[PDB]
Amino acid sequence: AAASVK
Amino acid sequence: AAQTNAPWGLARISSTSPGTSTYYYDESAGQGSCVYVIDTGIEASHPEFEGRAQMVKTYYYSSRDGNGHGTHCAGTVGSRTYGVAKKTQLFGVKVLDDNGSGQYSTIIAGMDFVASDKNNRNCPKGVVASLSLGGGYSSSVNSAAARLQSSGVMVAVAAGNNNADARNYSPASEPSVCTVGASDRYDRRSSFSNYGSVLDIFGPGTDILSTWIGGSTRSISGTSMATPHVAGLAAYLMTLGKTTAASACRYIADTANKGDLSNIPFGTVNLLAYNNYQA
Ligand SMILES: [Ca+2]
Repeated sequence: AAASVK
Repeated sequence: AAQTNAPWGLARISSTSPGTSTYYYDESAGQGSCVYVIDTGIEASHPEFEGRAQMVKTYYYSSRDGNGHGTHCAGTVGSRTYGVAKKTQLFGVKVLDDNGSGQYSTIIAGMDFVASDKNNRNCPKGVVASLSLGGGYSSSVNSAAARLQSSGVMVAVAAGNNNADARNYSPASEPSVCTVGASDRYDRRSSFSNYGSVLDIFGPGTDILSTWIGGSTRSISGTSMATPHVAGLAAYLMTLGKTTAASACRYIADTANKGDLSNIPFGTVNLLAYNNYQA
């Protein structure tokens, strides 16, 4: 999966 | 020490009340500690880091921060004007591209890197990791953040920004690390901040001014912004001897301001990170 800036 | 007309979040985490404007702190200011900003990078040449910031690793063709997120997060850790820990050593690990995206494999490897790299860096007072990023629930991402934490790196992660319970996000949902929600200048929970039992702490997160690329500054909002206060506080408190890696999240919990915040749903700690400085 792809994680992202919060 | 006293820094006047300070960013509201630094003043808050040295204060027992809202609406004050002077950041108070011990002059040791995290000297001899190390923080790994695991993020989009760090514009390490920014005047605000004073040569205390290095890029150590990248998983892309460049190690430069081409987005801005990591430089901002790093500044709250330790920039001379916008940072909590104004003498800490900042190490950048670029796991996110310049659009703010990263595959989970990359994110795991980067946590693995820091678990080993700390043994090559002089950080005698302690090591801290800041992960202002997250995605959907992943046992492996969670396992990877446990593994860091276990390797004696106090690990502070963002709760996420969907206004929902953080149990369904990673690495937010890993019990062994320090999960950080956001609060605003009027001691409200941020409306976007996730919540739930896995949160350990809330730090300042709305309208956070910090360093940005090009030698610029700006204000942005997020738990991604809340997480760097606590890491820098974690790194500051470890240099004072007060606490260790294994135990700094709990210590920051015990000595946090209690009951100050509103807008907290039942089942979530009402605890806003506080530095406990009495001049
Ligand atoms: Ca914890």
